[PDB]
Amino acid sequence: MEMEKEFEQIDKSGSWAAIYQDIRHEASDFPSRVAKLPKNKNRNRYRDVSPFDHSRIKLHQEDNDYINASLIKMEEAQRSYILTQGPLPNTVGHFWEMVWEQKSRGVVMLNRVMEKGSLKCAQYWPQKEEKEMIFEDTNLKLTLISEDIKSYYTVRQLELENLTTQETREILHFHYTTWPDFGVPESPASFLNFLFKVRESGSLSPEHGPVVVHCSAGIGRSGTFCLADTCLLLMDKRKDPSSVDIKKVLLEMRKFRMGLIQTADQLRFSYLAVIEGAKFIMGD
Ligand SMILES: OC1CN(C(c2ccccc2)c2ccccc2)C1
Repeated sequence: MEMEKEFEQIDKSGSWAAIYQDIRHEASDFPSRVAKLPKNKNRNRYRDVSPFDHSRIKLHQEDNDYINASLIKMEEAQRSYILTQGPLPNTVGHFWEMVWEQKSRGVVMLNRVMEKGSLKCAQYWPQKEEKEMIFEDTNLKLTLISEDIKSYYTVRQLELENLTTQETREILHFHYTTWPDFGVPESPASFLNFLFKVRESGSLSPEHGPVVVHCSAGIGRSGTFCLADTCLLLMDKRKDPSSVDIKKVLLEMRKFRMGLIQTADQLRFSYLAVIEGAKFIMGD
């Protein structure tokens, strides 16, 4: 069923809450035993948001391999994403270790450091060229190379250096800065523009490791980003795009991380983003 028609039918009936609860009820439940070990309590931002054991990212160290991060592998779309929480003061070194070990090219950030008067994630990247950051626990150095500030997003060039081998890589930081403190954006235009900028960079492409995507918990805004990307890509892949079922794509992604899309308003916004994905694509 063509999604703009499914969309108008749900809107006219005001049944967003009922669709959303059906998804919550059918979503996968897998064990998260490593996340709940007492040694890992200070590595988790939220007690109710954990990575599944089967899909968790492992740090390449013998001490403690744990980070709150999941590999989302979309087989038909041929895309992979790592979804993670906003780093904590004690996990900033783990975060950059993961970026290094997984060979990621891009980091996508969908939150501000402070929202609603509280801290949503650590200041994990340098704000001035001449004041670099050293992570002594993981032996990495991070330098700001350049910054491009636009109305709805900022793009940064960073240099990550493995101090053990003296190898360096360029990491692109894509920071969406205008998601509102409450609710979802009124138009998906600036979000879609942002997604197209990440794609243009090469960050989502198979010649690199998976993109790292985060918000505060790494399930809501982060879920919307990967759901919209996978949906529009599948429209160019299939002989009939009308066959792309956003609810079925979301349940597939929820096999790899719990809780993706946190509200009925985010579900509606993700439908809207994929639907309004038409404009600045096929037709006009
Ligand atoms: O290269 C441009 C992307 N356009 C496709 C497209 C359509 C919807 C969403 C993503 C992409 C397309 C056009 C006409 C027939 C079937 C698909 C053509």
